[PDB]
Amino acid sequence: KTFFGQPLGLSTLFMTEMWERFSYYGMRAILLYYMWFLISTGDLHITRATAASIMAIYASMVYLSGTIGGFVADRIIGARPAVFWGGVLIMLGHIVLALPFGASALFGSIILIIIGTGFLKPNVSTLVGTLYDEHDRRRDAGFSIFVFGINLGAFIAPLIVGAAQEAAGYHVAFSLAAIGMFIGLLVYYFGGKKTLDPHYLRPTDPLAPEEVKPLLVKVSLAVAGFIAIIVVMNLVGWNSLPAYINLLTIVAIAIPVFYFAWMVVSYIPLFIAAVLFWAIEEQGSVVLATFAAERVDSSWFPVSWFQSLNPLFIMLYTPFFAWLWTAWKKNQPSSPTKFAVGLMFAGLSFLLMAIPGALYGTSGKVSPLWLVGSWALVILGEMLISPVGLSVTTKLNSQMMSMWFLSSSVGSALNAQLVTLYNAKSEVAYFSYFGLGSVVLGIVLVFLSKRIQGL
Ligand SMILES: CCCCCCC/C=C/CCCCCC(=O)OC[C@@H](O)CO
Ligand SMILES: CCCCCCC/C=C\CCCCCC(=O)OC[C@@H](O)CO
Ligand SMILES: CCCCCCC/C=C\CCCCCC(=O)OC[C@@H](O)CO
Ligand SMILES: CCCCCCC/C=C\CCCCCC(=O)OC[C@@H](O)CO
Ligand SMILES: CCCCCCC/C=C\CCCCCC(=O)OC[C@H](O)CO
Ligand SMILES: CCCCCCC/C=C\CCCCCC(=O)OC[C@H](O)CO
Ligand SMILES: CCCCCCC/C=C\CCCCCC(=O)OC[C@H](O)CO
Ligand SMILES: CCCCCCC/C=C\CCCCCC(=O)OC[C@H](O)CO
Ligand SMILES: CCCCCCC/C=C\CCCCCC(=O)OC[C@H](O)CO
Ligand SMILES: CCCCCCC/C=C\CCCCCC(=O)OC[C@H](O)CO
Ligand SMILES: CCCCCCC/C=C\CCCCCC(=O)OC[C@H](O)CO
Ligand SMILES: CCCCCCC/C=C\CCCCCC(=O)OC[C@H](O)CO
Ligand SMILES: CCCCCCC/C=C\CCCCCC(=O)OC[C@H](O)CO
Ligand SMILES: CCCCCCC/C=C\CCCCCC(=O)OC[C@H](O)CO
Ligand SMILES: CCCCCCC/C=C\CCCCCC(=O)OC[C@H](O)CO
Ligand SMILES: CCCCCCC/C=C\CCCCCC(=O)OC[C@H](O)CO
Ligand SMILES: CCCCCCC/C=C\CCCCCC(=O)OC[C@H](O)CO
Ligand SMILES: CCCCCCC/C=C\CCCCCC(=O)OC[C@H](O)CO
Ligand code: NA
Repeated sequence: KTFFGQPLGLSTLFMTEMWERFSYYGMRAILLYYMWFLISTGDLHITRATAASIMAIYASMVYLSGTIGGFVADRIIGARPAVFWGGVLIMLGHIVLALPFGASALFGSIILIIIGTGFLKPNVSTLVGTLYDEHDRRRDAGFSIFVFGINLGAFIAPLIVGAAQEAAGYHVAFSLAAIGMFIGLLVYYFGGKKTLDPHYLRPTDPLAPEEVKPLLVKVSLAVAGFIAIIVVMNLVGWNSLPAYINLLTIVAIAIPVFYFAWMVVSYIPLFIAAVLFWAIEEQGSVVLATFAAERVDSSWFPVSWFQSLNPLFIMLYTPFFAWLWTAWKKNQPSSPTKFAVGLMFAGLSFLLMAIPGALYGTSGKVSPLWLVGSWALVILGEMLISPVGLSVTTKLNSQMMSMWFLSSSVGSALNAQLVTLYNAKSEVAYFSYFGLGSVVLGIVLVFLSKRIQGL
């Protein structure tokens, strides 16, 4: 007996992640509109631009947090408690928004979810690995199934949580996100005790006695430096929310920049390609979400439901490309070539979105099929770059590996700056330029492709 050919324990981790992703993308699909609401009532004193900026830097920090949680599990608390307590923090984050507060609860929610996801996300993925002996051929299949559970959660949550929001309001919808994580904890806790190795209740590489102090010194100096920067910021009068967002942008970009400088050259165009690609892919929940609400005739259905298109297309495309990369025996494109083309599709997905405004004006409303087409194109690009991203990075070590996972944090950090440029007046130029820019850089990478596959 198996779960799709895999060890039964995969079913537990599959459902754990399904419900965690349910809670996350449920929250994400209505959080921008929530902020709009809070602005409209005078409760939240920011612009819509800044609110878009918040969505982006929020994602950036969630990704950054994720590149840290593995270390914390492996060296300090253990992967199994990391997933558990991570999930508890996430749940608390959604409960905070379900409570009868307004703008004042936003920051606490965000911090809880940033920390919680940093604990849970890398570490569930680690427990999936543990189901398999070192040389088990099923490993890639198992991970492919696990990812399907991720995508399934991402897909149903906007539908269910978005509907809930429109029927019963924001607080009830947010409480549904909390309940989703709770279900995931239930299944995780009781299902985990049945199938997971007891070894992973503890760190597998605990800090040695002489490793504790230098770690403490490092963290302490980092916190002190960060705090000192904020202090100087407030002294020189740079203390608005955009300023704080800018500080976080700089931190998220500085981190790979320093890693590069420390250290490879061949990787820079690949990494820049990844960054730009994730930028465009992460704007679906921000700029495309805005377009959905403002420019699409969606009067008969919740506009949050558009956020389901991204994981729908991932799910549709995935078995096809799985087959494709095996069927394509002779002259399959190299990984650098995949990045190039992947970025070109991202670019096409924005170029497409420039058409309706150019043709019809930006004052009216256009068909939902423009967005459907846009997501169709960007996910095509995702199928090209995502499955080879870690591989091409690895084959070109622990720090640079993380830079691949960092690419999406950097992409979102960049978004925190760019999405503030988006509005009805700039819509066509915005989609045109960043669309065109991505295509062109994709063409640059094609030129560089031969040199790179060589190295
Ligand atoms: C096999 C790989 C290709 C699959 C992805 C390609 C899909 C690209 C679609 C772009 C065109 C869709 C936009 C057309 C559109 O907006 O229609 C509006 C019109 O139908 C209603 O007024
Ligand atoms: C309305 C508050 C009363 C609820 C009692 C407190 C429990 C509430 C939330 C716990 C969150 C994690 C639940 C996951 C779980 O299965 O807990 C396992 C627990 O039995 C470990 O011994
Ligand atoms: C050495 C590797 C560092 C990686 C940094 C990641 C980003 C790399 C290049 C920046 C991409 C384009 C930046 C956005 C841009 O062009 O701004 C256009 C301007 O209109 C915005 O005000
Ligand atoms: C397997 C696919 C490989 C072929 C990909 C070739 C790239 C295809 C089309 C590039 C279209 C670029 C046109 C952009 C454009 O018209 O911009 C106009 C806009 O900037 C006006 O301000
Ligand atoms: C503040 C509300 C949340 C309170 C949560 C209930 C706390 C009760 C018991 C703590 C459970 C600790 C479990 C740690 C853990 O690793 O669980 C993993 C499971 O053994 C499966 O791997
Ligand atoms: C290693 C990751 C740890 C970094 C955590 C820092 C991230 C903290 C906040 C993310 C940026 C959110 C700023 C917007 C925000 O908090 O909204 C607050 C309300 O708008 C108050 O007006
Ligand atoms: C070292 C891991 C421990 C993680 C602890 C994270 C703590 C983050 C936030 C704590 C406060 C969150 C709730 C704040 C809140 O409920 O807002 C209501 C008040 O009106 C706030 O102004
Ligand atoms: C251990 C609890 C984990 C389960 C998640 C907790 C969610 C429990 C109950 C949800 C209650 C949410 C109240 C919604 C609410 O406040 O409605 C007020 C609205 O403003 C009125 O339309
Ligand atoms: C925002 C504050 C971040 C929280 C600090 C993170 C941890 C900071 C320093 C590392 C201390 C970790 C505890 C060390 C520990 O318990 O391990 C014991 C050793 O295994 C015994 O040899
Ligand atoms: C945000 C400010 C910087 C944060 C500093 C985090 C400090 C938190 C805990 C430090 C604990 C000091 C290490 C001693 C320790 O915990 O090891 C005990 C071992 O378990 C005994 O073998
Ligand atoms: C390098 C690790 C240092 C720890 C990073 C955690 C940083 C926590 C918050 C960063 C600043 C975000 C503040 C957002 C905010 O609410 O500002 C609003 C102001 O209070 C009013 O304008
Ligand atoms: C030796 C390092 C010292 C500097 C650390 C790097 C971070 C420096 C500045 C953070 C960026 C602050 C941007 C402020 C800003 O955007 O203008 C102010 C607001 O727009 C309006 O209040
Ligand atoms: C299991 C397959 C289910 C696939 C459908 C999932 C629905 C997800 C998002 C719905 C987004 C709304 C699309 C609107 C639409 O396509 O309508 C086309 C008509 O031309 C509208 O005028
Ligand atoms: C078995 C895998 C291969 C199957 C290919 C699946 C492609 C299915 C639908 C793609 C639809 C393409 C949209 C056509 C299109 O964009 O035309 C635009 C028209 O000008 C709109 O008036
Ligand atoms: C294999 C990946 C490539 C798939 C590309 C197929 C799509 C080809 C052309 C789509 C061009 C988009 C413009 C469609 C358009 O404007 O139609 C006009 C509509 O009637 C406007 O209401
Ligand atoms: C293979 C599928 C291709 C789908 C995307 C191809 C679209 C190609 C070019 C679209 C760029 C449209 C730009 C329109 C534009 O910028 O004109 C500005 C007008 O003056 C309106 O402000
Ligand atoms: C198993 C292989 C995966 C095949 C999935 C096919 C999805 C590919 C492209 C979907 C593009 C949807 C846009 C629909 C569209 O533009 O049609 C135009 C309207 O019919 C005009 O009235
Ligand atoms: C040596 C590589 C490091 C270069 C960093 C890569 C990203 C470069 C710039 C980020 C884009 C900054 C544009 C800011 C912008 O357009 O407006 C910002 C908003 O209007 C206010 O926050
Ligand atoms: Na609607």
